[PDB]
Amino acid sequence: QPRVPISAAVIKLGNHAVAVESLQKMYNDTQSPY
Amino acid sequence: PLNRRMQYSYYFPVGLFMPNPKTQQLPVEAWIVNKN
Amino acid sequence: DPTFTERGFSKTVKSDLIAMFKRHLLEHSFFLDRAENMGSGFSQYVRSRLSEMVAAVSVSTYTTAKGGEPVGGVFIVTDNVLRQLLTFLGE
Amino acid sequence: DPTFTERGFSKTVKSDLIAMFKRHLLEHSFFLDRAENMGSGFSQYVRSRLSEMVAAVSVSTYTTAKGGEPVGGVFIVTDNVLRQLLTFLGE
Repeated sequence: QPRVPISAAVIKLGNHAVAVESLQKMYNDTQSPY
Repeated sequence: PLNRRMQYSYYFPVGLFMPNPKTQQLPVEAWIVNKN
Repeated sequence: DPTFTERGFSKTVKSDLIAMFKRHLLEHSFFLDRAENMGSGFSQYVRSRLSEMVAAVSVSTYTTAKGGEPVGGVFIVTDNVLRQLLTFLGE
Repeated sequence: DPTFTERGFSKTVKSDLIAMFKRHLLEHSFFLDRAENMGSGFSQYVRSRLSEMVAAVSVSTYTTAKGGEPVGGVFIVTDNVLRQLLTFLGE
């Protein structure tokens, strides 16, 4: 299957990277508590 | 050849009377430190 | 932590763990306000706390785009913590 | 150290070595907790202690991948020291 690029801020903490992101914008649009 | 022995002289006084600002302690000896 | 697991578990090491709970609670907790509070070295401080947070839980299906690095985890922060992480971790 | 070997070995230089043992024991030992303890300059401090640790023991069969640099040694750390080295030595 074709792999699509999804958006994520990727910080590299040493030898392996991690993809830090937040969903506060997804909860604020529906006026829901995060 | 770039490990030259640098040699110079230190000097320090012992037993000097500090003059008064207008002095009950008087130095008989002075202290120093080793390389240790 | 492997250092307190490789000795097995004794009844002596339990007091060390209960004290280490308090020592990790008073210092490392709320690390971002401490990184704004302190002087220099905040980038190494934030990177250190995040790297210990990754190492606490320790083909690939999720790679980075311009490289091939597997992305090995995911942080879920708030929107106020995301930018304060992205400024202290600039690159 | 070549500086105390190039003079040969005398009985005078032995006291210097026995004092230098204590001076290297009190300062440079447990350097990673000192690098977390101090202020700035921890990257140069850790890089300095590791570079002195390489220089203490001083075609190639083990090269780096994206370059051709021979890898000239290997550090074996624990898992708690590996990430605290990889944060202070970022690149």
